[PDB]
Amino acid sequence: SNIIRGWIFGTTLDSKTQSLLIVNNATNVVIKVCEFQFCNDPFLDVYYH
Amino acid sequence: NNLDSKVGGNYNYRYRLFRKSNLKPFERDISTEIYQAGSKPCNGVEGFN
Amino acid sequence: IDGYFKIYSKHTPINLVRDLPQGFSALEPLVDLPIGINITRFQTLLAL
Ligand SMILES: *[C@@H]1O[C@H](CO)[C@@H](O[C@@H]2O[C@H](CO)[C@@H](O)[C@H](O)[C@H]2NC(C)=O)[C@H](O)[C@H]1NC(C)=O
Ligand SMILES: *[C@@H]1O[C@H](CO)[C@@H](O[C@@H]2O[C@H](CO)[C@@H](O)[C@H](O)[C@H]2NC(C)=O)[C@H](O)[C@H]1NC(C)=O
Repeated sequence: SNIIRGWIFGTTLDSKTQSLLIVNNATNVVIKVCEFQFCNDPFLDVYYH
Repeated sequence: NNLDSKVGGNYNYRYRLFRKSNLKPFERDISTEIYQAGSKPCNGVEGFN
Repeated sequence: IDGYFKIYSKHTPINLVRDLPQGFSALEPLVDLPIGINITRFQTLLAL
């Protein structure tokens, strides 16, 4: 039933350096390599609303 | 010269002058953060050496 | 490796109870992309 979605990879994860995003939905993938600011425990859930 | 030079100097062009370790092949370090030349730890934005 | 990041994968159905199953097979490569970034850490994403 496809609970798993994607992965995150980096060195510092803190926008002082670049880091990379991998994600999935019903079929598609994006990969992106910005200086992402994340959080303590971010994720993607089913954002139904 | 004939397209990238400027009479006031084309100081848009910048390069890294200091690094802890020499980079790996095809690495790209975008960090603008401070470097230490004196033995003291340095914080924020400036220091002696 | 040296300017590239690359991914390999496989899928199989099984009926083993509660563990990573036995048997054998190998992963096919699915993509490569030059991110050039230094990497040291990672995480995985799941939905409610
Ligand atoms: C999976 O996610 C992507 C976006 O992350 C969706 O792609 C967009 O879909 C709409 C409608 O087809 C387009 O207007 C956008 O241009 C698409 N973006 C890109 C980058 O192509 C995609 O529709 C999602 N799929 C499902 C079924 O949820
Ligand atoms: C890739 O990123 C890692 C993590 O920032 C770097 O590892 C650090 O290296 C410096 C200098 O040797 C040390 O101060 C840190 O203690 C190291 N941390 C870890 C987790 O080992 C690594 O040097 C970077 N690689 C390159 C080629 O710049």
